[PDB]
Amino acid sequence: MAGLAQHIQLKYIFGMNNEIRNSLQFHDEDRIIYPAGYNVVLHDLNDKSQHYYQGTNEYRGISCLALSPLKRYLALGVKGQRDPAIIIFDTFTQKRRKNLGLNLGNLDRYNIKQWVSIAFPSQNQETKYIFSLSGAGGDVVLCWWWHEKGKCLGSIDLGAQNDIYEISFNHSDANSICVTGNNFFGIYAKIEGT
Amino acid sequence: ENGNLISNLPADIVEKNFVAHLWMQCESYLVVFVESGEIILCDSRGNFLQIMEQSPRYFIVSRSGMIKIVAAVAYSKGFYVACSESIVLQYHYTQDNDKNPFTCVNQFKLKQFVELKEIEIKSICMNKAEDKLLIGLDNNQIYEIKIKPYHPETVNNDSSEDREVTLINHLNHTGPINSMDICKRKPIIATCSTDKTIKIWDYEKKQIKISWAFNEEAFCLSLHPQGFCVAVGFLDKLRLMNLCIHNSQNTTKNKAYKEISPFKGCKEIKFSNGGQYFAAVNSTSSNHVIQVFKFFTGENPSQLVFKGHTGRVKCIAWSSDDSFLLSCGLDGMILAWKLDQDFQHQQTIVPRIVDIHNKGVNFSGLTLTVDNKTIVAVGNDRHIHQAVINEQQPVDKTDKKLLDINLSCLAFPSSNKLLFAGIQDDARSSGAIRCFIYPLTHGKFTDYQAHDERGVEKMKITNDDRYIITAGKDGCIMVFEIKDKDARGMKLKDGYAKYSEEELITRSDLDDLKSTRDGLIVQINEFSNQNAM
Amino acid sequence: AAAEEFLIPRDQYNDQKREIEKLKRQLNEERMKQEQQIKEKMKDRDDKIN
Amino acid sequence: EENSKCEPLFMPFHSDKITGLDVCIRKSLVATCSVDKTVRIWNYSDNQLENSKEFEEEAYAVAFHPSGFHIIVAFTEKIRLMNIFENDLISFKELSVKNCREIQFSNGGHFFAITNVSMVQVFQFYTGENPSNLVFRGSGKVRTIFWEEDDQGFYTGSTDGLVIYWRVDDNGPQKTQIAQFNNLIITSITGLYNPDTTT
Repeated sequence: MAGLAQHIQLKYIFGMNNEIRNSLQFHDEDRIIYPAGYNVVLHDLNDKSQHYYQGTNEYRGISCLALSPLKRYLALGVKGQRDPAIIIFDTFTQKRRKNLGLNLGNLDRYNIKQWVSIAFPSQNQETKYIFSLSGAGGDVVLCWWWHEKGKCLGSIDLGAQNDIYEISFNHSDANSICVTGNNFFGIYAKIEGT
Repeated sequence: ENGNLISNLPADIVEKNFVAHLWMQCESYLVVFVESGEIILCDSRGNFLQIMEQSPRYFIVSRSGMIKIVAAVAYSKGFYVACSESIVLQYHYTQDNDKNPFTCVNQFKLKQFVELKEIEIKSICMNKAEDKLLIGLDNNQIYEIKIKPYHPETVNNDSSEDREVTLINHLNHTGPINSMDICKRKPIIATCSTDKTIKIWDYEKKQIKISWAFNEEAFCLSLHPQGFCVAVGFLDKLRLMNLCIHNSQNTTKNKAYKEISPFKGCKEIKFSNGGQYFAAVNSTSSNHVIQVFKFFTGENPSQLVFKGHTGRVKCIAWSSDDSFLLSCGLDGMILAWKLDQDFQHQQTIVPRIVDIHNKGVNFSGLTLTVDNKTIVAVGNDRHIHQAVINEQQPVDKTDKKLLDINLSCLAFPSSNKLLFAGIQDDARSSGAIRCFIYPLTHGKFTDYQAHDERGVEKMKITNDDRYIITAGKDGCIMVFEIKDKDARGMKLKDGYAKYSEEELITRSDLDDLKSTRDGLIVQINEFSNQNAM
Repeated sequence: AAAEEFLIPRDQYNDQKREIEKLKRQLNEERMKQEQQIKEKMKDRDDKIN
Repeated sequence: EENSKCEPLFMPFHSDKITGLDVCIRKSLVATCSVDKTVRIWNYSDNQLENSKEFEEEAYAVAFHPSGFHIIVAFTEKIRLMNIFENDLISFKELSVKNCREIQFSNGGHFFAITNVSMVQVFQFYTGENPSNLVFRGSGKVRTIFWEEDDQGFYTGSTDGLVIYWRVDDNGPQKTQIAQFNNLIITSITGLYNPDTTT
């Protein structure tokens, strides 16, 4: 099938979106990734050039963004009608790679409507695991073998009535993940595969 | 299970709002931040250790009493914490102070650097070089501050003179754009939003030209074809202003060169393609009369006074020749009033070439094909209503093309080969712009993600069809270049491809600039010749 | 009130802005140089005082 | 010789016949083009010469845009669209129209009509487009153009004593012979509109 020619393609975005906590990050020493509307804009401080990571039309909005410690991957959580997803874009290529939550049949136990935070593991593990702290429908942190399987290897329940919004990996210990939220602070170390 | 895991953590801190957690690589430390302003210290294992005495809540006398940490970014020798009132605390990791391994060694207020009144930090980030700190505030603006490496000798907390705060982007709209317009001779995006700021955006240069601050919010604005005047009529009066790039302190520059009063509830202002007239929807008590005022004279003839709209008018369109004005609104009635005096005199009441009323449909966006043959309107019914403009008989029914999402506004490129529509629907939050291959075929269209869940409010297409500008409720202005060569009208072929490069400058503005130059030269020479004795 | 605004080329307006910007930068540079020279004189004369 | 400087006693005047005269609406400006090759914008409120430009070619006609920011000057060979600057007149475009003796802007400032011998062309000033339906042909040398209040039509009077009302709507080229004045070389045409609701 011949793809329909794009009638119009975005050129520049006038404005910025700050509703995502920790949504402003340094992709490099000159490019900064920030949420703007439904497109994640990497803005260059020199030429003001904006590179727009665009999600699929099947989703509603953007909840949170995380960047791998090596800054090679950008994982964005998408708030959708029923199934939130995690879209990981390759900064080097600037192309969408894969999405988490598409096969959420096994995770239907969690009524996650959005991911409040995204955490990449250490630089030596960033490319093999990625964790998503879910909000507005259950604080669920899911271990995803995103690089190869893209499957949830484990589920961490942080409480049904916890306003949890931030998740990250311990710099000294990638086996440990720290999650912060309203009246919630957890630190989980994966021991013997759990 | 629900059992708590933070051992030794204080009971009061257990019920405290943890805003952020950072990992200091110095000693694998974990720095937690509470909404109360307390910074919790923990080892690499996360067990509670203490709240450093230099935490914001204990050493900062906030105007509100309690300072809230919003975001923190950890660097090699410590971490930077953001607290309300535009406050930033740099907690450096000092080996000598074991009881307080991280101590606030430098504090600065972003308010003292930028004239931002009561703006709080939304996100704080640092680059790899640890030289530039980016702070995204609640005003949709990101400011970069250069923070020098922490030197133990330079313990000066008030060493803010070495920091420069610059806005990475322009003065982007912080709220939904009330109305949109663009001119033909200049690449100007005239946007009126709830923030009481009317902003002109050079999309070709992707910059802000004029930012007018008004004590009264702007509802709808229209740009004259010459690009020199803007009718930005407010709820109390239609204000025609001259777009002067030189926006000096004088509030008179925001004053309209022509104020027409009393004008009430003007929600749709559109200048005719020729610029000779501008139609504004004067929201009368019950009539919602769309009145055309001559741009150069500001007069509204009674015969040009158009009436019949039972409800709010939501969209106005002008024919290629401007021979007729098309109006749609929440009333669900599309009225095409012919400005021709001969046509108007034929009937006692305001004659309407196309008078259609689809009950149950609230028209939101109206567009006309460049040939002035098809009027395409989109409302809440999820139907594109196409009306064939026939002068012989007034249009009574519209061809309704079904859609899966409501459209808030419509536009036609000069070629008419495509029909662009803004997306404003609450069904699916995907904010995008949808282009049909006009004429609208059997469900053949292409979507492009443009705005957020708030949808597309206003849309316009450049005369050359090179670009489409869409303004949504998110405060972002969207520019999409049309790749459809067939859909791009080759109107710029005959020399006029270049937008007018002249700007309106008052004699007063020029004299002020010259006086400023003279004063600057006088001051410079006085300083040069001033004795140091 | 007849429109007193007269068309000016954007190039001319930007040149007028740039001249004032250069004058302001020169004034700032001269102020900084005067302050630094006075500070150096203060350093030397405080050395003499000491 | 420098001390023996020569300047107009009060201000420079036209050294030849003024070929065309027009007045603005939004400003106090009058554009006058003279056979002396000088096109001058005159501020009558100040009785001063706001602008004065000397062109290599004689300016046959001058039409002043209603905005007060633009002028259109027909010379011996071409019609130059000059932006009214503080002290100079720079033409952003030029139309290859010869012997154009009657140039007039509309009330709405969108259409300007120019006469060449026997054809009158109406141009979209902002877009500079001469639609094929806006080129109108008559008999003899058209001497005057008078646009209507609604700006939808204009009466052109030629040297043969013929006045033709020409429409500018999208319904194509519509022409009506208002009158035929035999033995009269029409040099001026004006008019008015009656909004009377009479039967």
